[PDB]
Order: sequence, then C-alpha cells, then structure tokens
Amino acid sequence: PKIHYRKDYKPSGFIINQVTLNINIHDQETIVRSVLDMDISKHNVGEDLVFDGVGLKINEISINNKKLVEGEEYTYDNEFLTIFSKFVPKSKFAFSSEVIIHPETNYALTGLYKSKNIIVSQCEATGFRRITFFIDRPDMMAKYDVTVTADKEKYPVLLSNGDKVNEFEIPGGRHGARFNDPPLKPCYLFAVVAGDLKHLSATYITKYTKKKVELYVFSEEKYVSKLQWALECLKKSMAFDEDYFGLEYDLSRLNLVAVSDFNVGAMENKGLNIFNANSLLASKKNSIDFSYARILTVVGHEYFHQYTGNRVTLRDWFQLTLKEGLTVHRENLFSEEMTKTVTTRLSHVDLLRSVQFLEDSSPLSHPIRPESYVSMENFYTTTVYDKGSEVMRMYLTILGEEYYKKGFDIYIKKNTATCEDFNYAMEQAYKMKKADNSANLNQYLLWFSQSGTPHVSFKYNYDAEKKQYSIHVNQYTKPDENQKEKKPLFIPISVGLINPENGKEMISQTTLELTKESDTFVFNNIAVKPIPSLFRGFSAPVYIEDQLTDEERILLLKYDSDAFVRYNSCTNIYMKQILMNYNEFLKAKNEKLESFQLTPVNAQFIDAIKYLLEDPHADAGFKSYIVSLPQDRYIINFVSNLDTDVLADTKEYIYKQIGDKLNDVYYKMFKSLEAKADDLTYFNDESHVDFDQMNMRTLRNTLLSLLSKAQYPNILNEIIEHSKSPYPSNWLTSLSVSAYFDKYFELYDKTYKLSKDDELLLQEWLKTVSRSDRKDIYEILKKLENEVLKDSKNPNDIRAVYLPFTNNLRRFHDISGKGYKLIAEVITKTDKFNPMVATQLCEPFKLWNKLDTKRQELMLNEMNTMLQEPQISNNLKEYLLRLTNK
Ligand SMILES: CC(C)(C)OC(=O)N[C@H](C(=O)NO)c1ccc(-n2cccn2)cc1
Ligand SMILES: [Zn+2]
Repeated sequence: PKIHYRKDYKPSGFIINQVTLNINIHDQETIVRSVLDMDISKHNVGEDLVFDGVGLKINEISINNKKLVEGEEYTYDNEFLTIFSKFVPKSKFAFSSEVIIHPETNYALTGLYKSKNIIVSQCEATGFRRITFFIDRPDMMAKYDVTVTADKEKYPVLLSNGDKVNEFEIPGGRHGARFNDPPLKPCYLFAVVAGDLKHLSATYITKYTKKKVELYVFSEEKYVSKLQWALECLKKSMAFDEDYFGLEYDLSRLNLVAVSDFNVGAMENKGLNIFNANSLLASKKNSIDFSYARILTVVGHEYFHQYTGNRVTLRDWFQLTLKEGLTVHRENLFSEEMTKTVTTRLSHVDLLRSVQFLEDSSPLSHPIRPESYVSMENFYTTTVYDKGSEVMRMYLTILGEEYYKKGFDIYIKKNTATCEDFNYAMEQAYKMKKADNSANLNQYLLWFSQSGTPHVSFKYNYDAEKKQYSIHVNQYTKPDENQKEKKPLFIPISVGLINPENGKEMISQTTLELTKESDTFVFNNIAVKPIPSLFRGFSAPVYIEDQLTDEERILLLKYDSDAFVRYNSCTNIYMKQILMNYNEFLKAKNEKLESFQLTPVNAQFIDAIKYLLEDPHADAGFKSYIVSLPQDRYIINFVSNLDTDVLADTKEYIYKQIGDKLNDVYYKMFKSLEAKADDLTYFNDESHVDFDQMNMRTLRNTLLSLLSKAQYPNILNEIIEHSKSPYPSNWLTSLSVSAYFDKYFELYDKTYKLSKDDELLLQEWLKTVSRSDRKDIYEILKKLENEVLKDSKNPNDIRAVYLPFTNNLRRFHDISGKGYKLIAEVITKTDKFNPMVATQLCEPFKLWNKLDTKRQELMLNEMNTMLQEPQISNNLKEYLLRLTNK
C-alpha cells in the first residue's frame, strides 16, 4: 500500500514527446491502439520502463515495431507494466500497444465510460492509465494526435482536444474523426466524447485581438433546450477574465458537454469541458433557483482553468491547491461580480466554517498542501479547494486590486510550478506595494504547510481623555497530528471602527497585519468609544472570538457597513444563546431534573431582527440568513461530546422563542413579498436571471418553513397555494414544509408527477423528500428505494436519496444507530462499483469523535464493519482508516 511523499519528488527518467491514439468503439468493447514517441531524459539511470496501466487487456505491446514477450521482457499485474531496461533503448524509441477496455461496464466513471448513450472520458487525476499505458503524471507533457471511430448511428458526434482535421467513413456503418492538438499538455487534460449530441452555439469576439471564438454547448437531444443559461455563463466567464485579468481565450473553439453520470461537478480539458448535467442544464420550469448560481460558478470555474492551465504545469499532485485554490478564488470573484448580492460571499463563508472547519478539526485534517497521499482520488477536499481559495483570496486582501493584479501577471509571465512560485510572485508585488525590497512573504508559506484552523481573539481598551483606542489581538492553532508545535500565521485583519452613536465609520479602510502570536494595534484621534468591525469580508479563514457584548453585536448587526461582520455578529449572538440553552438542557437531562429554567433569547436581539426584516430597503438574501440559526456542522465545532438530541431541543426552543414574537411579522412579509418574488414577467426568457428575485423567493421559502413548523393559524392554505407555483423552488418548498401536515403524501404525489419526466428535476424531488422533516422518514426512504431509486448507479440519484437525510439531526442520529447502519449499507453497496462516490457518502461520519459517547460508539462500530468488508476498495479503506485514526 505505497505512500507517496512530497519530499521525494524526482523527474521521470523518460520523456513522451508524441501520443498517437486510435480509439475504436464497438458494441461490446473498445480497442485502443497507442504509439508513444518516446525518449530518454537526463535523469535516466538505466532503470526499468514502468507504465501506469489499470485494468487493461493486452492484445500486444511493442518497442520499435517488434512485439514484446511476457515473462522474459515485460510483466503486467493490472496496475503497472514493467519493461526491463535491458530491452529498453537508450535513444529515441517508439512504444506501441493495443488494449481492450469496456466503457459499457465502467460504473466507476473514471477513465473511459458510458453515460446513458454517451461515451466520455474522465482522466483527472489518474484516469488516463485506465484508457491506455502511460507515465500517468502531471509533469509528463506531450503532443496528441487522436483518431476516434464508432457506429455512426449511435455516435454521430465525435469530439477530442484540438482541431478536427479529418472525417472519414468506414465500412459497416461506422465513421471516424481525427483530432490533432499540437500544443504540449498533461494526460489528465486529455478527453474524448462520442454520442448523439445536440448543441447550441454562438460566436464570441475577444476584447483585444478581436479573434472569433466558436462556443458550443452539448447535451442529449432530450435536454438541449436546457443549455442556454450555460452558454450565457460561458460568455460571462470569457468577458470577466478579459475585464478583470486581461486574459483572452487562447483557442478558436470551446466545447461544453453535459453527461448524466459524473462523479463531481465538471472537468476542464483543453478546449473541451465535460460537466455533470446538474451543473450545466437548467430551465425556469424544470430547475430550482439554486441551479442557476451553480451553473454560473461551475462553468466559470472550468473556464478560468483554461488560461492558467496553459503556461502553468503542476510539478506534482501535491501542488493541487495551487491549481484548484486559485481557480476557486477566481470563480468566487466572478460569481460575486455576476450576482451583485452580498449573500454570495456569505454563502462561501457559510460553507467554509461548517464543512471545511469540521474537516480541519477531524482526524482527516491536512494542510492545503499535504506531505503525503495514498489515493489521489481522496486528495480533492474542501480543505484543498475552499481553504485553498481563502488562502489565494488573502493575497488580494493584503495587496489590494492593483498590486494583486500585478502579482498575478508576474506569476503567469515568470512561469513546472510550485506553491512557492506563486508566493514568490505575490511577494514581488508585496515589495512594490510597501516600497521596501526587504519586505517578504516567507511566513505566508505556513498557510500551505500548516493544518488546522487558527483561533483569533481580541481585547480592547479606550482612553476617553486620550482619544486613544487599542485592539489587542491573539492567535493560536491547536496542535494536531500534522504539527506538534504550531507557528503564528500571517493573518490580515480587515477592520473598521463604528461610532455607536450614529453608525458612522470612524477610520478609513484598514487591514491589520498580524504576524506574531499577539500584537497591540493602537489608534489615536478616536473621538468616542468605538465598536470594532472585525475581519470584514471574512478576511482570514479563522475562528473569530470577538469578545463583544450582545448589545455591541446588535449594534453592528443594525448599523455596520460590512455584510459579513453583520452576519457574523448575528451568528455570535445565536452561538452564545445555543451554548447556554444547550448546557441548561444537558444538565436537566443528566440530573434527571423534574423542573428547570431556560435562559430566554435576548429581547433586544429579537427587536433587531424585526427592525431589519421590516426595512423595505434591506436585502432579502441577508434577511434569510438572520432568521436562520447557524448550521449544525458549524455549531458542533464548539461543543464537546455533542448530544444531538439535546442540540435538537436547543434549536427548537430558540426557534420557538423567536417565532412566538415574530411570526406575525413573518406572515406579513411572506404575503407582501409574493408579487416581486414570483413575478413571471421573464419566466419564458431563458437568459434573464435575477439573483435578487431568487433571494426574495429564498426569503419567502425560509419564512414559510418557519411558519409551518410553528403551525401558524391556517398556514396550510398558503402551503397549498404555494404548490401551484410555476417555480420548482416554490412547489418543492411546498412539499417539504407540508411535512408537518396531513396533506404531505398528497403533495408528495403531486410533486412527484411534476418531477418524474425530467431527470434533473426528479433528483431535486428526491432531495426534497430525503430532507423532509418526517417522523416516518425511514419508511419514506424505503419507499424511494423500492419505487424510484432501485439499483441506479447514477451518483446523482444515490446522493440525492441519502445525503440530505443525513443532515436530519434528530432522525439520522437516532440513538438506535439505525441511521448510521443504513448509510454504511449504502456506502458498502456503492463501493462495489464506484469507490469515489462511496467515499463521498462517508461524509456524515467525519464528525464521529465530536458526538456523545454512545453515538461515537455506534458510528465507530459501523465504520469498523465497513472496514471489515473483504471486497472494500483501496479508496474507501484508506479514507476510513484515516478517519478512525487506525
Ligand atoms: C465544484 C467545482 C467546480 C468547484 O469543482 C468540480 O466540480 N470539480 C473539480 C475541479 O476542479 N474541476 O475543474 C474536481 C473535483 C474532483 C476531481 N477529482 C477527484 C478525484 C479525481 N478527480 C476532479 C475535479
Ligand atoms: Zn478545478
């Protein structure tokens, strides 16, 4: 079970200059012929020629057109092909092979596989070795010449990288196409697509060189009308990279292709981007609102890969966060600019602090550049991606737009790349910014190597006579398995000072640079005692301990200029309340109290929520955040041995407290919001997307949920009327909130009928049901399995049925262990054909050692059971071994 170590990087003792591919697709098999024009590198030392090759059936292999003999000249064990050096040339030579593979039965969705009636490849990170023999690593750059052949009736559209240079008919109702792609590339950027594809197209003229770029977006014929928004998003992405970064698209054509079966959101390949259908396809009638932001970010994401994917080659997979973190950052900038809503940034923060923080304090914790790996398929984490992006984002916060853009330019021009190369580039901008060639970003590198979430805490002092304000800051990171001693990080703290009398900014834009374990920042000429507005925009990926009173937090919530600090101040008020009530419920349970008291929710806090809700000029998206308690996975980072039942009771009490005061306000707003929220003026305009309007629907649907849970008088009338809405976000909401009423299975049937004839819509429906707050939710899942899901191997179907259920605090964590047992059964069943998705379904277990003693034991027993499965994949095993600290 080999472990790859970052310190042991060494260049290959070979070179592959040219790849010449012949991929012949047949009904029961695919024949791949490959000729590799190879050479010997300056690092060679007489070693064996070892190719990666997984699951390949050899017809023959050769060197210089002379067939090799097994046992004497080469061995193959279904993973590595070893050709003994004595039979390996010492100058330029040709290696060739013919193998048979079977996309029809490739249910792991890696390498070459069939999705519905489309043949498609997925080669990142190590899928190309599943197609043909290769030195399957990201620093092996080569030229590609690829011919594809297939039955013309079944596969009329043939696509691969580069230019289609030839099309030819073949005897037997077959045809062929040849694609030459001269620029060098890594093999994980190789792609091939074949199918009965329909497309929308457009021409984009670039800003500077005025070159015409053809844009194609493909799907199966049935869903071709759902492709327009994706096309628009692509236009948007090209324009943004132009305007913000000055980068034009390098090529003359861009293809986006949607497939039904895909392990992740999408995959960039040079000129040919392949997508999960749920991240490319949408219509107003058959998609929930969330799809539109999702497609925008994913299309944008794969697009921003393009310019840097050229010019910059990863030395090795340990530099993944440099590729992925930078792109997520660019994607985030794009999305914030395109949506123009503050909830876009908030939603990314909400994601980081729930999911990634949980990961970073779990046994799976790793830095964004890990020191080792067993399975590359487990390397693609929220830590590598989302903490990666926040570390990439901090460079911008530190430098500002002008110098950031200068540093980014340096990085591209100057540059195989490492995270250090990016740092060095940004460092040069840093020097120029501070006009001090002695200035450096050496400490910043700790963001790449140090695991765990730093804690930043504050103390304050105001001297009224001196007009002098001080902010005392402390940072620390808890030791973990990756570092016994944690060093202080370079932490940029974006701050303002709010005058509590009139809500005005008291100082200009200021970013404190914390570089020590602690420091004191002093401000003179501060006329009155301020309320500090800290980590504006969430300027560092840290736990913030603001040490503010709730009165101060309320004042920030009402009057601060920064959306994140307002939202965080709200969050912190909620957390103080949750921790207090949790401990009160816990003591009552422990001590078997017959009676006890609960601390009520702060009344001025409830007044502040009402104030903001009733402000017609305030933002609807932001409003939906303030009436929602913090995520369970955020809360859990703050509680030891969490009793999920006691947390459930805590949330219930707090929601009830606030509703008992504000429900009439909620109902009034739910009604007055209807006209603008559900405005149908542009319903049939496929390209008109209004993110403010979708936020209004989010607010209405949030309020509807609060009112339904509270059994507000006659709310069922509003629920039934809601189900008749043309918007899936609304009529799917009507389903889940109807859970608290007798009419649930009525709406269950109605919404099923609406959903069943669209594959993606059906999956949203499954999700809605899966997350329904039903006491009979286990019986309901069983129904979904037997009637809808069955033995589907579509990752979308499986994740749709089970993942939302796992977020059901009271039910998934049922003390019998029944929920853990159920998901472990699904994981083990899935792992037989798709280990990557099996690992995805482990996600609820990631917090196992944070729970109360009994639930820890239950989760651990189920993981140990999974670990005991004789046929467990290497993927699942490694992951569960790390998670259970074994
Ligand atoms: C959601 C998004 C767009 C941020 O990421 C993806 O949809 N896919 C990423 C990616 O970087 N696409 O360019 C992704 C995630 C995992 C993998 N992967 C995981 C194992 C092997 N490959 C590949 C790509
Ligand atoms: Zn990416």
